[PDB]
Amino acid sequence: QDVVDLDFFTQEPLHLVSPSFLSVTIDANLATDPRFLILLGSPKLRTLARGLSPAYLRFGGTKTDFLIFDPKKE
Amino acid sequence: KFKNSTYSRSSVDVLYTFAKCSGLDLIFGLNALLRTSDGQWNSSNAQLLLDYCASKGYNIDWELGNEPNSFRKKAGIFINGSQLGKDFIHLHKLLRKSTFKNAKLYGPDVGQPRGKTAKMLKSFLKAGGEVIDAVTWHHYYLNGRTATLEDFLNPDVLDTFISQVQKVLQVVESTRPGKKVWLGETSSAYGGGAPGLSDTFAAGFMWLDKLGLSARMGIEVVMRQVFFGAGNYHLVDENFDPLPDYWLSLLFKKLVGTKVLMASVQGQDRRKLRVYLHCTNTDNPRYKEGDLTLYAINLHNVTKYLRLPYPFSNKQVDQYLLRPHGPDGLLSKSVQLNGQTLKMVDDQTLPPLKPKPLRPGSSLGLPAFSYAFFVIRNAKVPACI
Ligand SMILES: [N+]
Repeated sequence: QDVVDLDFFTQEPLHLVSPSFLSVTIDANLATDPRFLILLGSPKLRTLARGLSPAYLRFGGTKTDFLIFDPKKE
Repeated sequence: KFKNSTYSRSSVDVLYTFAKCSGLDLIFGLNALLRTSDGQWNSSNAQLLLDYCASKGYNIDWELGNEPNSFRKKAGIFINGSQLGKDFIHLHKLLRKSTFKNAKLYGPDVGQPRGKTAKMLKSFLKAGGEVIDAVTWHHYYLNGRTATLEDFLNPDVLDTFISQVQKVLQVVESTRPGKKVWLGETSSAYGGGAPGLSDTFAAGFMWLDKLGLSARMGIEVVMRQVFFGAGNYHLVDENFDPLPDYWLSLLFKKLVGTKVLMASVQGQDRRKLRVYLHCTNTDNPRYKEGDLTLYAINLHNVTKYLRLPYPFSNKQVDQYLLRPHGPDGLLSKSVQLNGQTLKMVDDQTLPPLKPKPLRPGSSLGLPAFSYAFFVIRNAKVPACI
């Protein structure tokens, strides 16, 4: 009918994932937004990000290969 | 328009501070398209950045290049896998010479194999696999420009991910057996996501199913494109409002542990009822070693009732059922947990994520087009202890 029986395998784990299994990105293009410093300062955004700790934050994307570090830039 | 732009020390600082103050570990992709006249990676710019970050005491992991499989189309230059591997070895040496204590290096962040074979991934791993700490690849199910709600609910679409995973893992097994494999950038639909789709409750089936299958098939880390940004697949929009996939991810983080088990349906498998099983996240103060977290997707257009196998039947179960809130149905940008809309309490306070205790021995009700977590309490599973 609409009742489904489940089989479980619990003898030993098939795999171990990282404690950071569910991780997140910020696209490299965001660093071209002139508001970048202000946006990442948002208290709301920090609160939401902390909810996902532990996690990796990967900063990358297509613009990864079109961004240059300028150590003289203000 | 020219894609090339610059970024400052202040930009590096705010990104590092954002990661550090949120309890996240930053991975920074370096520019692989700075090349010498001899076809090698020119490390001059990266050296400046490494020196700066090391001077500041920043603990940062590194990547080099993004989707090198498309360099020929995006930049008019072809870098083969052997050469990319040599470039990664050069970067590895720079990291060893730095004052970074155990900086990790990940790569090559290649696009998914598709129908073809990951020839570039294989040559890269032969040449440079010894210096990377995990293999990164990317995946999207669909083109954001043409995806429809039907596609987001389609188990055939969901199943296409299985073959992509198998192809990557086979390449890694044949060149660097037991090297860790990570999804380094992944979401529902490419090209910025599907408008009015990738930011809705309906996006959750692809996201939860991808996590379930990744865990079950040996992917160690899955990096969601994006936490925050302008793309329709963002977890948080630029008004700083969380989308339904944010709350799905928060519940996953709180409930699902590191030990991957297995669950399956006894009957015929139409692939619309999809079930996954881990030990419960031990960091959750509500639960204890031995508890199990079942999570499940129901893509049928009618309610299904799950019966737990003995002895887990007649255990106390905590339900975390997610359903769309409001008149938009599956296309809603708001989501309810056990009938209560999820919203921040204020700008610095996440809401309580309260379980609904079920009557012991009751079958688990999963409405049409919904997904849920079920924590099986006092399961006393030795593999979880
Ligand atoms: N190659």
